[PDB]
Amino acid sequence: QNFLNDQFVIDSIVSAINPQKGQAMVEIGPGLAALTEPVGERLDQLTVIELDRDLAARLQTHPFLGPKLTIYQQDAMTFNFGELAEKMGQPLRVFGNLPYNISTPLMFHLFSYTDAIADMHFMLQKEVVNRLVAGPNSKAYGRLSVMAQYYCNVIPVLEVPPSAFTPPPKVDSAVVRLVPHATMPHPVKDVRVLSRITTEAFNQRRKTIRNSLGNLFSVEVLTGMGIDPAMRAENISVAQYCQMANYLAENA
Amino acid sequence: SMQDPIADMLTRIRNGQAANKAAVTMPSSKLKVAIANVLKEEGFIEDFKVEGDTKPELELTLKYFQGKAVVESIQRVSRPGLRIYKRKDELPKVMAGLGIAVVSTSKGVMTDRAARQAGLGGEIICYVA
Amino acid sequence: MSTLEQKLTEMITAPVEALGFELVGIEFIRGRTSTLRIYIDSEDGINVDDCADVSHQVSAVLDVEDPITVAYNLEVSSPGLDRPLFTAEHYARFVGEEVTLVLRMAVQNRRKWQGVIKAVDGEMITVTVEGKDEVFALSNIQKANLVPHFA
Amino acid sequence: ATVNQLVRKPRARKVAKSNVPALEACPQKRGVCTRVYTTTPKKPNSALRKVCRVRLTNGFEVTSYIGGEGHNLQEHSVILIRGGRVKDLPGVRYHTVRGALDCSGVKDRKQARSKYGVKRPKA
RNA sequence: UAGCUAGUAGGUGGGGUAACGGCUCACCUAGGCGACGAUCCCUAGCUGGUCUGAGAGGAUGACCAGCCACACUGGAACUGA
RNA sequence: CCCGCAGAAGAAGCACCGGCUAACUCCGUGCCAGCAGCCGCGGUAAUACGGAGGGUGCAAGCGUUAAUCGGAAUUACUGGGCGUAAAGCGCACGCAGGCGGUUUGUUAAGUCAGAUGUGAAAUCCCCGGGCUCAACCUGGGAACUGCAUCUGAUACUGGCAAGCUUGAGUCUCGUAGAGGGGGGUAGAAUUCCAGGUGUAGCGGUGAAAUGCGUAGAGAUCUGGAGGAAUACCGGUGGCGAAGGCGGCCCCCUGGACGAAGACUGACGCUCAGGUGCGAAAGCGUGGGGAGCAAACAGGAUUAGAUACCCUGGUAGUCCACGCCGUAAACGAUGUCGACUUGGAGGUUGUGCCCUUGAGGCGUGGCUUCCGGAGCUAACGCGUUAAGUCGACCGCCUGGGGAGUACGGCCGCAAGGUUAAAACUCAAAUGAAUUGACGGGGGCGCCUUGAAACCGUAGGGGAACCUGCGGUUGGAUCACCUCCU
Ligand SMILES: [Mg+2]
Ligand SMILES: [Mg+2]
Ligand SMILES: [Mg+2]
Ligand SMILES: [Mg+2]
Ligand SMILES: [Mg+2]
Ligand SMILES: [Mg+2]
Ligand SMILES: [Mg+2]
Ligand SMILES: [Mg+2]
Ligand SMILES: [Mg+2]
Ligand SMILES: [Mg+2]
Ligand SMILES: [Mg+2]
Ligand SMILES: [Mg+2]
Repeated sequence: QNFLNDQFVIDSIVSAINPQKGQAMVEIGPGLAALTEPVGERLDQLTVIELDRDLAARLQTHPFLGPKLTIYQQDAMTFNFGELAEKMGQPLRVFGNLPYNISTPLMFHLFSYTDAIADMHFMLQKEVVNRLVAGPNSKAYGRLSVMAQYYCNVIPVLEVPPSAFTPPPKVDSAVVRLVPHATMPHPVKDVRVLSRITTEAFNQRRKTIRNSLGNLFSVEVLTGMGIDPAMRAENISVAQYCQMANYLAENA
Repeated sequence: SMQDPIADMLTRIRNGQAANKAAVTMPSSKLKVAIANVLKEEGFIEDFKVEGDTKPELELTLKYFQGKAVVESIQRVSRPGLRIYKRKDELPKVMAGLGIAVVSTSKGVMTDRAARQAGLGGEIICYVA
Repeated sequence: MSTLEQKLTEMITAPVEALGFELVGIEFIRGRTSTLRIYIDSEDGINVDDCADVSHQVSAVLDVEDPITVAYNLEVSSPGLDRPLFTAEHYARFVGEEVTLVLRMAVQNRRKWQGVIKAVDGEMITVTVEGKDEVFALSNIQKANLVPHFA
Repeated sequence: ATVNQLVRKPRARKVAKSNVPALEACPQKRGVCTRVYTTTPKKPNSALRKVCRVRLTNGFEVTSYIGGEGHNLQEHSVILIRGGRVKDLPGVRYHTVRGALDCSGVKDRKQARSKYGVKRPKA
């Protein structure tokens, strides 16, 4: 597990977040006081979840912070952010740092709240961030990056050396921000069709899509959509993936 | 495959000398006989002989002086990969003249000591001491 | 990039103003070393010697109460013949003058720029970018430099 | 390996750069101090180093070391530079010349003074 | 930097030069060149020499002597040995 | 140029002084900062900073920078390397190219000898001369390694001609073998189906859970299905170029080794380009799918767990036909040929002796482990060299950046392939020695219960996790001074 150590990049992250009132801000994983303090400072009042009840006591008893935040002590994947968006008057800014096994769940739970979230701002490991922003025709591309880029516009904020962290890992990591689309540029009939199309395709990414999505559609459907079935799964943009999803859903 | 019948006899001389053998033997050839003769003529061996019609064999009787081999160095400069020729004056000195080089001249094979005073350059076979 | 930028500014201000010099810029870089770069000017002049003085002072007066010291070293500098600049008042001294800018906003109609300062707003730099004109917030920029014409 | 290989391809003796290339083999070069600054080398290292960004007549701009005591030297001022490596510093391969065209001699110094650009005391 | 080339390669005949010659022009043949590096691109005037080196080598061609090319830039041509 | 006149009178500096490197001590200084080519110098003395005295060197100069050669053999013609330091193509065949046994004649291209013409002068070098000397100038010689031509010489090489049998290779007879290709077939085994008997459990783990069973599971009997693999022999064992090859029989088919002759007559070796073979993974097209199993899914575990555990499970794994073209494809060891102490085995021919049957003398081939000489940085290698050598090919030239960019080529795609540089560092590295080891382990003493990678494909909080198959290179880390 990790949390940051050096004021230069702490200050860079909290300043790049631009946390002020007129925003429905909520931290998750406040962790070490050093990086939760500047955001709880700049916001006149701030909401937070900590997963740990002991750290939640450490910070809630801290007079810089307990008087200056409202604090919650539970697994955030239980947490009803759609009601917190109502209680905070406008859709949320959700942000912070974590041990990040939970990362994959965080994204899906955030996406379960794409209406209730205004934006997300989080640190993550280099490979998963570069995947999350990957262009369709790259080895870094794939199913989770597809779903992420489907739900939101995604934007690297800044990148951080491993010696910057309190227990310094071996692994460089970056803060990234993302934005649930105000209207989906890719309208879809359902997301489960996307999720299964993408998993089938990426479970078979070395073979032709005739030997991946063509295990379900015909070649004449695919070419009828304007898609060459002789491509590989990692040639395919989210645009034609959502077109396939709509085709599956509407022809079923 | 075999591509230097002369380096073969010289390496047989070396290896036989190092193995303390009283004599060593080779498939004979006219040039080897002439070589064996000039190095007997400079005393580097006890004797040489040839035995048998049709296939021939040339035997070299290796010389040991008190406790040791007489030849201590023998090496061939005209690689079949690149031949070597020298003018009458350019005939080199082996061990500053203590040793011998073997020269095939257009008047036959001989020592460099013979060849320089004979005024003939030629092809150079090898050095010995 | 800096730690506690206001605290740092005041701790630096004490020897700067004791020397009667003026601050201009504070910036830190993180890399093979991690290091702090101070721009000071005084319009009578800054010599190498004036940098030497204030640097030996901050090398004591900051260090003894450092909020952080990771890989640390620092330098103090005159702001160059192409000068880094940081505030509304700076750009306001230099209205009509050619500039380059790089931004915390990072979007097409590219937020990396060459410009001539058109006018200053309380929140923004207005600038003749690309021979067009446009305006960028003091908060949506992050670094800028002036008279890049001088190599 | 074989002589036949050596005639098929001769010995490739390597080239090497000038390690001080912005001179173009001029014994010295002139420039202007595009900025000037002073640095501590390290967290415990107290020995301040005095350094300049300087643009040469040839349009190169490079770091150069300021040896010895202070000067007038300030950004519109002009400098003669020559080869010389500050071993402890990264890539600093150019020394400024004491007693050059905009550069004072070390007035105090009584030793090695032809390095430091300063004339015999007037006794 | 792998292929290159149509007066290109060769021939006959006409024209042309002080002189041989696609030098050039008509026809005629389909050649000619190149991985023993042509073609293409970069860089350079050349040499006796010079410096270094134990030597082999390496570097280099300022001065002096020989050869070459150029004369505001790009085109021609007059005259004359 | 000589001569007269007066007077030491008019005329010395610049580096450096810890070591390399000739030359040292006082003083301050505080790591203030200076010092610097490098190694490095310093707080309380510093022979290294600054100052002083003292010293050393060079001198009308002395230092600094730049630049070329040197040193540097550090591109290794002379004069280097490639098991592990960088380096032997994954393997093979083969064109061009290089190289080539042996005898005789012939030729005379190379080669050798001699001559002749030429090789500008100057410069260089030698021997002289001349400026008072020197620099400088200059006489004469030598030198100008060469080129051309003529003349001989004939060993060697090359050409030509003729042969030769030792290299190469054909034949006859045997021999051993998971060599390959094609086609049948068997006994185990798992799963599955169909019953039959039967009944509350089964299953799984550390324990659980998910899972399965009262629609009868599980178990056990019978009968059937289907796909895959060959228990044991089996080995420090054979075959194969390498990759690799293992139930059995047939069919086609490659190579090898021994035997004893016979035959051809140097037909040879190596090999840039070229061509082809080439594990595992993955791809292409169409089948198959038992068992296993990336991905995935679900249950657990853990601070978290993405792992490790379990219940599932797709691709894949199989087949035919295309492709890819890489592997620690490694003996990390290019191919071919000759030579050079021994010793104990293994395996497979063969000869002679067998008193037979065992034996015992030999004698090929292949192969394993020791080890002499020699070699090697050392480790080690060692007649199957890493010894001694001959011919040719491939490859390396500090560490990173980087087998990465870019371009070309190639590939269906993955990617492959060829392949930089800027930039950056004073190392990077191999072997081996001594302490730690340490966790010990045995009995204060001797001394160890203490995975890395390769290729490739996919997941992806990590470094990482997973699948396939290959390799073994199966781990540590390192502080207070010195002269004869
Ligand atoms: Mg004509
Ligand atoms: Mg030398
Ligand atoms: Mg000394
Ligand atoms: Mg070497
Ligand atoms: Mg190596
Ligand atoms: Mg090999
Ligand atoms: Mg011959
Ligand atoms: Mg002959
Ligand atoms: Mg397939
Ligand atoms: Mg396979
Ligand atoms: Mg590549
Ligand atoms: Mg293998």
